[PDB]
Amino acid sequence: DTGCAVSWSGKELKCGSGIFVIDNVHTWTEQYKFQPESPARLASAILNAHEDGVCGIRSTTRLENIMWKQITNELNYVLWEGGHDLTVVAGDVKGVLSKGKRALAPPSTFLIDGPDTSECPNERRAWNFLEVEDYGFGMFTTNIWMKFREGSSEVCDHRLMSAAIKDQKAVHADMGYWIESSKNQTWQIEKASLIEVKTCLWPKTHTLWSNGVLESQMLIPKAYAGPFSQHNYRQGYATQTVGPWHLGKLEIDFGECPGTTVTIQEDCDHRGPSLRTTTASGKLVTQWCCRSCTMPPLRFLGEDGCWYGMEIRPLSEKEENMVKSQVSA
Amino acid sequence: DTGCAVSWSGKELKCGSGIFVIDNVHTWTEQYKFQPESPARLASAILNAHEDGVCGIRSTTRLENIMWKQITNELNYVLWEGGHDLTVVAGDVKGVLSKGKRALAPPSTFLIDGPDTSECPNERRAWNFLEVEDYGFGMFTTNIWMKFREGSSEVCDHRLMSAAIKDQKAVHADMGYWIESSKNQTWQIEKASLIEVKTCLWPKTHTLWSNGVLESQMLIPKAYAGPFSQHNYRQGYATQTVGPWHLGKLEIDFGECPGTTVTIQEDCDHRGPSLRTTTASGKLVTQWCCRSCTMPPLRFLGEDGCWYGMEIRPLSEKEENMVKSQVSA
Amino acid sequence: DTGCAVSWSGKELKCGSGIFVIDNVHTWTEQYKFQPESPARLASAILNAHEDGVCGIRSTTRLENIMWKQITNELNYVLWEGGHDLTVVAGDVKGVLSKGKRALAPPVNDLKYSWKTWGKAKIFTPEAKNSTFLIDGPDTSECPNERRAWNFLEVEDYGFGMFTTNIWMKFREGSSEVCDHRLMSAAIKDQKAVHADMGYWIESSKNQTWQIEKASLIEVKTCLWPKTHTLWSNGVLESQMLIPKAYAGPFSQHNYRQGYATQTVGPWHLGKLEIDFGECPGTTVTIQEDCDHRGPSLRTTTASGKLVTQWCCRSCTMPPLRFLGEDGCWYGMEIRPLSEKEENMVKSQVSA
Amino acid sequence: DTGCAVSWSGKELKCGSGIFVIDNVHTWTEQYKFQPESPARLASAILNAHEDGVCGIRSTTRLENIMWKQITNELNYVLWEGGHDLTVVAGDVKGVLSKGKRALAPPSTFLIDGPDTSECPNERRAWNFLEVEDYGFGMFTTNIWMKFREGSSEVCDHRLMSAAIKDQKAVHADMGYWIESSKNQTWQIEKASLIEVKTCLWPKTHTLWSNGVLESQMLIPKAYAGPFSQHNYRQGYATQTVGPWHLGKLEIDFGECPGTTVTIQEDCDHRGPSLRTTTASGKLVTQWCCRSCTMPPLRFLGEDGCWYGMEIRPLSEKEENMVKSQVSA
Repeated sequence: DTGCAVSWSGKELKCGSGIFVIDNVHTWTEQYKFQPESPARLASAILNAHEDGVCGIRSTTRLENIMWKQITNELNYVLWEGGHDLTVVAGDVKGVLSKGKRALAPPSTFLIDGPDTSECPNERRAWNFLEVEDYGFGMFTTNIWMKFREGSSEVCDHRLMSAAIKDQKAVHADMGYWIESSKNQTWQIEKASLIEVKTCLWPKTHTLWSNGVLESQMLIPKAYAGPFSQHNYRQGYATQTVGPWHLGKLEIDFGECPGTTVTIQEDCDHRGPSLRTTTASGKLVTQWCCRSCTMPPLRFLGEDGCWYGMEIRPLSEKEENMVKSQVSA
Repeated sequence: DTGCAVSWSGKELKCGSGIFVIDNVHTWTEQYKFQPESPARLASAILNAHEDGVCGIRSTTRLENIMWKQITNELNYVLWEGGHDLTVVAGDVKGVLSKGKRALAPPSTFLIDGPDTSECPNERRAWNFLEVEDYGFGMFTTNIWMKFREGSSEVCDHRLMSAAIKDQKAVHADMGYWIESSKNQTWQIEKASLIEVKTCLWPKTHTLWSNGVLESQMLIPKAYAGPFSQHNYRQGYATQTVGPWHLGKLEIDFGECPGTTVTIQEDCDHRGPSLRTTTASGKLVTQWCCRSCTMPPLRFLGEDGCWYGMEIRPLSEKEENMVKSQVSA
Repeated sequence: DTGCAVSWSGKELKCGSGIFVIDNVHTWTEQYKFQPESPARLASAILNAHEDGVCGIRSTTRLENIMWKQITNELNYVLWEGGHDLTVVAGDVKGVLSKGKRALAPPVNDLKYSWKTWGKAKIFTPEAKNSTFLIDGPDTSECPNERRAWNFLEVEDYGFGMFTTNIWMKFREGSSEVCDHRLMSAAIKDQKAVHADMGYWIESSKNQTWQIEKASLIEVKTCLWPKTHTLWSNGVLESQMLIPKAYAGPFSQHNYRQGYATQTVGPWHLGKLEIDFGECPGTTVTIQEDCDHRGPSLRTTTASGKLVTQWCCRSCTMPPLRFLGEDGCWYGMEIRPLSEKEENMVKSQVSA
Repeated sequence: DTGCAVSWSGKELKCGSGIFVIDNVHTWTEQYKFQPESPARLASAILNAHEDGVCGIRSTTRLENIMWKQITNELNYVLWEGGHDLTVVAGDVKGVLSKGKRALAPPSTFLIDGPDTSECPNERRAWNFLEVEDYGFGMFTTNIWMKFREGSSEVCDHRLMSAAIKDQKAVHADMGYWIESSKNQTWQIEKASLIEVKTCLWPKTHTLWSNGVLESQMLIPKAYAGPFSQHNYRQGYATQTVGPWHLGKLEIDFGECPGTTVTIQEDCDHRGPSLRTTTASGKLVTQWCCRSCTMPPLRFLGEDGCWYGMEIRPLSEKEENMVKSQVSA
């Protein structure tokens, strides 16, 4: 990586060569774009899946849904000019990028993404069947060429991932993940910006300090592409398995949501699904408590409000008439 | 940080904010002038440790040898001002930075560094009792402040280390280490640029893919501050315990020494100590073979000549009239 | 700010911190998420303004129209739940963003609404009623611009992003005719200057003199450019500003071109514009002493469909001024036809 | 200028083309390669000026003084090679870069800079006769080409300065000036970094808000290359014509120097020359009083001490036994 960067304290310009790990979620200008391989190959793969009995596909990344939406008309043209009665419908991403149990091999209605339905579940939908072939060119926005995978795997594509550590600051980056960490008497996670919630597994070749990791202590659960590292850990908290993951984009941070107070009281209820501060009628709950936390509290900053972690419980409301996370069990 | 990665061939510019790992080994332009916390505190430390049986100290990094050489005169002046009979001589480090067995807890001739002697063995010498507390400012020189450690540990200081991975390239950087990994159908080490040979342990908080690692497969042994990971690995080889580590400055790369050939055969003996291509007489050995290595063979590039790994043994020349590795087997 | 630039013609990367002014030619965003002060405060202000005789509002920029189109449904829901006979209709922008002569003063004793923020509630389109509160749209007679509010909001905090951008607005303390400065900029370095904005990008350069070079307008505002964000703002004559101050042209001497005066009756009725200096295809412009005086700006192609090729000028300087719109080519206020009168031609709809 | 930049959050990555105003005062550049017209032309112009009656020159900027010091030896050599009895002597600047009343037209001692004496009256020296032609680079070979002016001008050269404003932060930049302004309920100056004190005039083509400006309200006077702007203003202060401008390198900031307090009260003496906090002996005065200023007070942070503005007078000690500004009233 030829080039160099200035420090965060104004002017400490170190210049040389090495490996650069750069934030991608917090950008105004798009920096990466997905490009398919050929309209002819994708149409043949879709027809082969239709013969096999595949209803549709489930996008793995929010940058892949755009790529699938951008070629729907061309796929429809190719399918129509073949004597085949088939229609490809491009949906939109809403909630968790759920995983299917099917894949697409290299060469009615075919529904792509879309809201979860019962006519054809994710049981027979194709998921995680693209691999990065190489990187293209472009002054500011570089494009990425995709290819069909050889087989099937639950591990995310490792050609789009990063991980770095320097002095007392680590990071586990991705195209839609940015998980930070720091050291203050302990190595623990401090913030995590997510523009999506995927499901494939984080590979262990791109993780820092991935030994002795206990699966029940990972703040971002392994089922939601959380790194299998000890930097993915916060003291006093366990895995947030029933958090507000249905929101889609999240902003994990440590602090207090505006207008509320959290106190450590042993006379508190056990862990349960994450609750929103504002009631469904707009009323705010301003008194919360938790058993054995570590201040400051853990909050998720979604689009519809500020949530709390799985261990913090209210003291003002009965929790019967409060909106909770939609993650089932 | 904040900076850009450029590609002069073509047009590319990847800017943003994140973590940037820069090659600090290939600098050849600056020497940091270390400044301890208190000259009176240090003199008290050596004076207190003198009666405890500590004959001297041994450096852990090639940078603190410089500060000891710089401040030995001021230490002697302070000792003279204190009206005490003690003399301190700052020697030079040549070869492996040996490991002591004592420590200077905070409050004849006291030998700092230098060659091993029977009257002052390293088993009565202190080792690894300073740590970096803060960083300085400046381009010509940076003031690195060092303070006494609270406890005693065999792990190297983590405030100077870093590690990164992106796409298909990894690196385990340091102030005197530069290990690079790359993926070609498998992750394996490809080159290393060591300007020193330490003895402390690489921290597991700064390693990538440190799960399921066997000590009998690390190309750079953990006794010489080799990262405890699976990127530090090469197919067909094992731990290079008896390699040419006494040279000090090293250069690990895979290839052929000029005018030599290595062939796959079952007619050679087992692995042994590292050997030079050129003999004590001055001639050059051309016929080499390995039992189960992989081409290109492991090659060490020191000041004296071009060495081989432990698994490459000569086929024509006799091992009894050539120089072996001075490290104990 | 922090960041740095590359010079392809050669090798150099000067990298540091300062103030960086960048255009919007490489940036795109999908969704805006506006957030005015409160659903109950804004609805109360609108109701009071309607009771005072203000029968509508008129947008001051192009983001304001998007905001109103987005929040109209919740405004209607609040007004219906309050049991008041009033419906809000949000229209489009066609041409110049005209200016009204009223304002919404901050209310007292606002309406009753449980939520304190926009969009985080379930609503529905209640009904239509006999009284309307028009927001923008085509100009009519029942709501002239004299009884329409204008320029009564200003942003306070904002955040941009690739997928979602957030902007917070608030009521203005008083009434003013000056555009909001919290999203515009201006810079100069060496022999190049720029007067940027969210919809304006004016470039000036030096070649023996300082004069305007090219301007790209995606909107035609009407508020004044603040003088705190203006370079070389001393000794400027209002009759020499190429982009008149009535259309948010900076009160600068960089906003100037030799041989031309203010273009009052230019083709501003188009909205999107691209001012540049050159010759439109298939036409030739000369300088003569017997040409006609300046008048309404004209188009190269007549209404029938055929173009004219002989144009002349009296006192301008080559290359001629040129307006590039969706309709076609429009010459400057000084270039006049020679081989065909302006009669068989379409002229600027701006009133003269 | 094509490039990409972030904001003061680390977010909102915008890549594109525009105008980039970058801090050049705090650049830590140590190598400069100035290229004047020609050794044959400068010597001829100097000889003609000396024949006309000029006895020396006065540098307009620090870089010009560096250039003259670098090229003085070659100028002397080329002047001697032609058989002319003249020697060029290059000195160093101390304080304000004073201005001369002559110029060099295109084609026994000749002093450059240095102290002030009767050998060369300040009205018999050349000043502001060179202008920039081409620009330099960005790693270590910044090469600026100079060229003779056509006529005599007292305005600073515009090829090297800039100015920018964005939201609520402005800046007036140069190679030796860095003046910052901000909006906190009103537009007023915030801080200024001055590594030199010039005497030419800031051109009004590179000035923001240069209308309705009253000459007596500019914090940095018009005679010291202060911008003719309304951003160059502080509420409660007037022109600092008799400030500590004789220091040279300076740092204008608002606050209280350590160990002193300022209180606004109606009883106080009128304005006057600026004076240091500490007296000649070394006693630090602790009590000061304004008359109509606004807190925090204006202070100049020089290389010898912390000064105050013309409005902050001392009350606990007479000004007779204190060091005052050396600039003539």
